Amino acid sequence: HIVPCTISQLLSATLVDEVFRIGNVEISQVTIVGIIRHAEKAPTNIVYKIDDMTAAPMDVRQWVDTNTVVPPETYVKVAGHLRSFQNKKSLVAFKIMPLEDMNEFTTHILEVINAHMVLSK
Amino acid sequence: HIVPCTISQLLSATLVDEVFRIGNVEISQVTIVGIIRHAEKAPTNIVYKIDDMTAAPMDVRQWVNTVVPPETYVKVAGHLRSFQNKKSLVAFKIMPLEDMNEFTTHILEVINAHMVLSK
Amino acid sequence: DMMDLPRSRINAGMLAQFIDKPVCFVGRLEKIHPTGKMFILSDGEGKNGTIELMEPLDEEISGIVEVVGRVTAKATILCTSYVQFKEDSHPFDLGLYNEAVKIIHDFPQFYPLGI
Amino acid sequence: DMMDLPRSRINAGMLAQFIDKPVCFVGRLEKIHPTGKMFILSDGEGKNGTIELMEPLDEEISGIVEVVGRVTAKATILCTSYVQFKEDSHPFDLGLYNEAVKIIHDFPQFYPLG
Repeated sequence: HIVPCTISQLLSATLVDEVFRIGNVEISQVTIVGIIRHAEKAPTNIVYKIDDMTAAPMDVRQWVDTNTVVPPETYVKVAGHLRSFQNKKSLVAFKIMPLEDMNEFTTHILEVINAHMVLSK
Repeated sequence: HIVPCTISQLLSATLVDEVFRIGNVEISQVTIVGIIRHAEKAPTNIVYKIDDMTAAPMDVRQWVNTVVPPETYVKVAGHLRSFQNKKSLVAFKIMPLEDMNEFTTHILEVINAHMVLSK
Repeated sequence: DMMDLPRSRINAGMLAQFIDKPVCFVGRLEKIHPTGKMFILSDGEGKNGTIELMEPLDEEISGIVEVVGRVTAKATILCTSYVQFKEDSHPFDLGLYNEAVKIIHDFPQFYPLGI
Repeated sequence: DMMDLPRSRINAGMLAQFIDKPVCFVGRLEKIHPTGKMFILSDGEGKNGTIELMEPLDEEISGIVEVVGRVTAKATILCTSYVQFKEDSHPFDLGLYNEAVKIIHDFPQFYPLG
């Protein structure tokens, strides 16, 4: 299922083969809430640097085939799965949605905390 | 879908049209964990007063030792009911706990379920 | 009685903030006074809480005990009832419990004390 | 622009315990200094924080403001950048945000700082 996270949690996940463990529990599909600091419209994919204050911005990729770029400094809700190359983790998102209501941002903090609590070991 | 709750959440539900709601969310089949404070066996049913500290003990009923003894932590799976402005559960599963850590995690299930089910 | 009121699950550190309030204190038994008129429990953070009783302790408690009473002016607890947790098959993780206690006090909108 | 370091979310009362560290302060605009190079934000529990700017404002800020910066030796925040939260038919609840700030700090293991 989908685990609510912070980029600091993400950058600290260990790939024990091809699978990621967030500190101690496996995870793949995750959600984060952050601000777009930069947006780069590449050929077939849009790459964003999203920041949640917990670490340096993280690269969040969106494969967009043939008006799709969310403007910088906009708060967003990202949903995708964790990826990794030569040790540099990223995020492939199926969703990146501008937060309508900022209280959704405060709620995510609550969800992150009660998700790593109830799923902890 | 069963929703893990505290007895205090059950008491605050609104029986309006005909169903129950803890907000604008319908609710019916729930789960709770508490201590058995009193047991009263009857030909067609057993009534227990289950206490989870969030309120006064709630009435839990089981159709038709058989009866779990007082001071026993139990897990209940049942349906929300209401007399004249007064709630109770018609339980179909009332299993005394073997692992108290199940009590601890139920507190966490409650908090999570009522978080990801609010407006 | 108090059994008809909400009782907050606390830890030793919350006693100062819960004076004269009905509480539920879960902990491992540190010591029991000879007469059985007072025992001590330590919480998930190792800190203690002293439990006073109006009547001598019938049985002799052991592991993780759960006490229900009202905190006194002296920040102790006047016990109205208690139960020993079952630990014969699975040991009770007192530390995870303490994290739960902290959560209950941090998310009261999702774990109401009342009705 | 310390955007590549972890910035801790805090409130007024934590200023003194975060001197010289990158922080993120969300509060409500209470007052703007006549010069436009400083302004005060009140946190979710009614307490004030002083925000110092390198360049003066060009627009009048109001409502909820999110400041990123470094706590100076006098317990004010030297702003690196700020954003003004938007508010739809639902106003931003600063009270609950203050609570998430207290939670973040109660559970550092479930909300790591870098």
